[PDB]
Amino acid sequence: SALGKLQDVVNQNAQALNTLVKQLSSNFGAISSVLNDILSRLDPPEAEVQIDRLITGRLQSLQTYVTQQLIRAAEIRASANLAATKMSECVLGQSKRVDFCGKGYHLMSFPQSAPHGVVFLHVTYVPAQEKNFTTAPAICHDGKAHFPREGVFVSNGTHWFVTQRNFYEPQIITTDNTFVSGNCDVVIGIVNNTVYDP
Amino acid sequence: TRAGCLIGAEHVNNSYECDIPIGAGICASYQTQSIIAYTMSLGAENSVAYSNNSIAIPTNFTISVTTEILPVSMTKTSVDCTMYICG
Amino acid sequence: YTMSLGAENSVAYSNNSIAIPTNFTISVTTEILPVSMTKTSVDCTMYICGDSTECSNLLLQYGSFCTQLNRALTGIAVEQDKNTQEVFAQVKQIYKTPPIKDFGGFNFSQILPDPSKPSKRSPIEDLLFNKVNGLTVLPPLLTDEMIAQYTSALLAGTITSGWTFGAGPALQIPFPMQMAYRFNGIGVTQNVLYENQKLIANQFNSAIGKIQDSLSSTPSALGKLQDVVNQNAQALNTLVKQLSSNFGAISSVLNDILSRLDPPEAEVQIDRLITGRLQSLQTYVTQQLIRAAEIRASANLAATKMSECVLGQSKRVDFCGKGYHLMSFPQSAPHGVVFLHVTYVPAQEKNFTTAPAICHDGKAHFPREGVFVSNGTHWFVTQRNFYEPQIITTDNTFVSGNCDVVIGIVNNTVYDP
Amino acid sequence: LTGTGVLTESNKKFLPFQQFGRDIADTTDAVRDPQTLEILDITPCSFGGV
Ligand SMILES: *[C@@H]1O[C@H](CO)[C@@H](O[C@@H]2O[C@H](CO)[C@@H](O)[C@H](O)[C@H]2NC(C)=O)[C@H](O)[C@H]1NC(C)=O
Ligand SMILES: *[C@@H]1O[C@H](CO)[C@@H](O[C@@H]2O[C@H](CO)[C@@H](O)[C@H](O)[C@H]2NC(C)=O)[C@H](O)[C@H]1NC(C)=O
Ligand SMILES: *[C@@H]1O[C@H](CO)[C@@H](O[C@@H]2O[C@H](CO)[C@@H](O)[C@H](O)[C@H]2NC(C)=O)[C@H](O)[C@H]1NC(C)=O
Ligand SMILES: *[C@@H]1O[C@H](CO)[C@@H](O[C@@H]2O[C@H](CO)[C@@H](O)[C@H](O)[C@H]2NC(C)=O)[C@H](O)[C@H]1NC(C)=O
Ligand SMILES: *[C@@H]1O[C@H](CO)[C@@H](O[C@@H]2O[C@H](CO)[C@@H](O)[C@H](O)[C@H]2NC(C)=O)[C@H](O)[C@H]1NC(C)=O
Ligand SMILES: *[C@@H]1O[C@H](CO)[C@@H](O[C@@H]2O[C@H](CO)[C@@H](O)[C@H](O)[C@H]2NC(C)=O)[C@H](O)[C@H]1NC(C)=O
Ligand SMILES: *[C@@H]1O[C@H](CO)[C@@H](O)[C@H](O)[C@H]1NC(C)=O
Ligand SMILES: *[C@@H]1O[C@H](CO)[C@@H](O)[C@H](O)[C@H]1NC(C)=O
Ligand SMILES: *[C@@H]1O[C@H](CO)[C@@H](O)[C@H](O)[C@H]1NC(C)=O
Ligand SMILES: *[C@@H]1O[C@H](CO)[C@@H](O)[C@H](O)[C@H]1NC(C)=O
Ligand SMILES: *[C@@H]1O[C@H](CO)[C@@H](O)[C@H](O)[C@H]1NC(C)=O
Ligand SMILES: *[C@@H]1O[C@H](CO)[C@@H](O)[C@H](O)[C@H]1NC(C)=O
Repeated sequence: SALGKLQDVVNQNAQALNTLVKQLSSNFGAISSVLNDILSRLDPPEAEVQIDRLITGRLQSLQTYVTQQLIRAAEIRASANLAATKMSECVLGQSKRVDFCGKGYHLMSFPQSAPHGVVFLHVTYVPAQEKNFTTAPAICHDGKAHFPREGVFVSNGTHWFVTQRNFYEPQIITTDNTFVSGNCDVVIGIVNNTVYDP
Repeated sequence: TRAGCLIGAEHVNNSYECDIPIGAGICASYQTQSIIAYTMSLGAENSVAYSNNSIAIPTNFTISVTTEILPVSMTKTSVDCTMYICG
Repeated sequence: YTMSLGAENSVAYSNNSIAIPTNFTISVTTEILPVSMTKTSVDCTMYICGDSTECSNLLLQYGSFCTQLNRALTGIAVEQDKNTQEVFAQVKQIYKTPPIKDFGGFNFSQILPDPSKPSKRSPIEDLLFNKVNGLTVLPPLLTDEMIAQYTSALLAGTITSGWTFGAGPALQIPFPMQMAYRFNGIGVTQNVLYENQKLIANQFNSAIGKIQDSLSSTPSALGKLQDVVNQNAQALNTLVKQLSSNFGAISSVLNDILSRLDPPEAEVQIDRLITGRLQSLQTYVTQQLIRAAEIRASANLAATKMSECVLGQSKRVDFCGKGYHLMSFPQSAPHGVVFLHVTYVPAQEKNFTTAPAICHDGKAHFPREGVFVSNGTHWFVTQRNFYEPQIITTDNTFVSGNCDVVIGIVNNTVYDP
Repeated sequence: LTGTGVLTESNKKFLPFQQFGRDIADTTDAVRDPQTLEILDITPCSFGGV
């Protein structure tokens, strides 16, 4: 059922054709479904009337088929446009669009050919083992307020560290890992710590 | 139910992940044996341990591969209406 | 009159002048998208022939036309539940906010569920809801309460864990830090938010209150959802009313044909009605398929927005509202979704003199980030989206090449700490 | 005035000269009893898919 999305397209089109073929067996009010059985039974002025009934019916049947094919084609076209977009953004690049190239943080993708379609294998990074840390918006040092340069300030209960947001890897808070702006009387929730100067 | 009269399924007060949808919040499933009907839940509840000074940071990660399947094209049919209609 | 395309604005362009905002506001805009439409169903045989056996037997001579029509409407009805799930069921778990809403001054009470009511709708959702033959209507799989519950989970998720719940497990973060990251994500440093946290929370809270006033005051605020309802309601009334048309037949009523005409002639008058009624039903179904397609497209857009505007921070201009996107909050609406888009908008720019680079000891210095500016006597380096002048130092700039190859380079001192 | 359906006592009030009523989609939804002059509502005879 994994490839139901492609099988559904095949099934819908197969049904449309089977339905179309089997309307040739309908009378549509005519004396018979077969033109040869009209011409061989009725004189021309009456045969033409029964034929018109079949033409109207069969023409309407065919026209119905075509209309459904155009609506369905528009749906497939839209899907194909999405697939083309994904090929460019998921395979030929790295996407920053959430859930566009799979769940998680997109790394890369690989296309695979499939009957009447394309299959994308989306490779994503997913955080697995989080832990609770105490945090602060800034460290108070010499009255100066120090903010993380690229990470987040965390504490294990006794010491403060700065680490990258998406992966716990604690570092000593130094002047190279932070920047200074404003002062300790402005930031709400600022904590006192020591900022190391290399 | 709002969707109609469901006969043969046993109604229970236990919510579950939706299996076979009926409508109006009602789903049915085969459960240990008979078919049962229930109001579907949407997912497990989860209380995030939010506070003004607490952050959760991943100490590990995994690599996942998911598969997305998209249609690209239809069968290219062509009908000769004159033959189809008249032969 | 000949319409205006808008007021003219001559930008004070020059080769050495830059405008930089010294202030900003928080703007919240409302975007309404259709997600689904009423799941109607019409039984072809009953619509055309009612309970008349004589008609039904003639309708059979038209083969599968009724089967095709019944399938087409069924397919649409199924799609409508798919559309709802694609937009709202994007969260694994149903997240809830804490009893104590310590969100750093940010008030979300108008978007979060109101616990004082029988319903679980938020104050804004109540506003959104309060003002928005063989024929049957099927109920949705996901009821309004369930949709509201999914919405609540998405809101609780965003407020307590930001975007992390949309790409892995939900990781708690103080709301103000989440917001600081969202500022960082649009090219505004984190200290801007912390220094102005009280202002930002107040601007935010005011903007949300404005949403209630806009929706309450303007009757056309949700015309996009009302239009869908009205178009389908009109289609059904139009459809049913064709049963009163004779289509060239002696009468529109099958019973007045069967009880009036001899069978071989009654048959003819009935065929006229079958053709006309089948044709009107086909017209209805084709229109519903075309409308289903535009609703599907809207639902796909809404689903994309849910993922990119709510479960993440978008860098796509005007995708998640005008301005620099910070975050979004979904709200449930009848047959649709409403997104409250929270954006950062520059407010008070000033005219500064600028330069590509600073020439120091024969070398050209460029900002690592930010732009060089001058207040008329002194040169500073500042972040691009908010005026905050810093002394130009070797830790703010990098050096590349000499002073001879940069057009517009100016002479200044670069401080060495 | 013919058709099939379920007739129940209504709470509608017809004018003295009105014999039956109709909905927005010009279909009959109520009838006056010619002998009692009471008004009855006509609902569809129950149907649906299985
Ligand atoms: C917080 O982290 C610090 C640094 O890793 C921990 O302190 C060290 O603990 C180890 C033993 O596991 C000692 O050998 C080191 O000498 C300590 N270093 C310093 C600078 O003290 C600290 O114990 C951790 N705190 C908690 C609550 O886990
Ligand atoms: C960080 O250190 C400063 C001192 O450098 C602390 O300042 C004290 O604040 C209290 C409360 O107003 C005063 O009563 C003390 O007299 C101040 N100390 C000094 C030396 O002036 C500040 O409170 C510390 N912050 C934290 C969170 O511990
Ligand atoms: C969040 O905002 C709501 C308003 O939308 C505040 O509720 C109002 O509180 C005042 C008292 O100061 C009452 O007079 C109003 O009648 C309340 N309005 C509503 C709709 O309840 C709410 O107090 C704010 N919450 C916080 C924590 O500030
Ligand atoms: C930035 O703009 C905000 C308003 O968007 C200013 O805050 C207002 O200041 C006036 C006084 O001039 C007060 O009466 C308002 O009540 C304040 N509004 C809010 C929401 O606080 C703010 O002062 C401006 N900052 C700068 C540096 O210009
Ligand atoms: C450009 O900015 C500089 C730095 O703020 C201004 O110079 C200072 O002006 C204040 C008075 O407001 C003095 O107390 C400082 O001592 C000055 N600093 C220096 C290094 O001179 C300067 O006036 C501003 N220029 C313009 C045109 O606004
Ligand atoms: C920046 O300062 C340097 C000197 O450190 C200037 O160099 C002068 O360049 C002119 C040619 O335009 C020569 O004729 C002078 O002899 C140079 N001066 C010295 C001391 O060598 C340079 O022009 C200055 N740039 C700007 C924009 O003012
Ligand atoms: C965070 O703390 C809560 C207790 O408030 C605990 O239930 C939860 O499991 C902790 N999170 C992690 C990742 O350990
Ligand atoms: C954080 O919340 C606690 C209440 O649990 C409060 O006492 C403390 O002052 C708050 N700190 C900040 C920065 O909001
Ligand atoms: C559900 O619980 C109610 C009591 O609140 C009880 O009366 C009812 O019979 C129960 N129904 C089922 C299916 O268990
Ligand atoms: C910049 O100067 C021009 C005059 O050249 C003026 O029209 C414009 O409004 C000024 N812009 C700002 C932000 O002061
Ligand atoms: C900037 O434009 C002015 C004319 O307004 C011109 O004189 C000056 O040389 C230009 N600057 C550079 C670096 O070419
Ligand atoms: C109808 O006829 C009966 C007699 O069979 C009579 O009692 C009744 O009052 C009549 N209806 C009206 C409206 O007068």
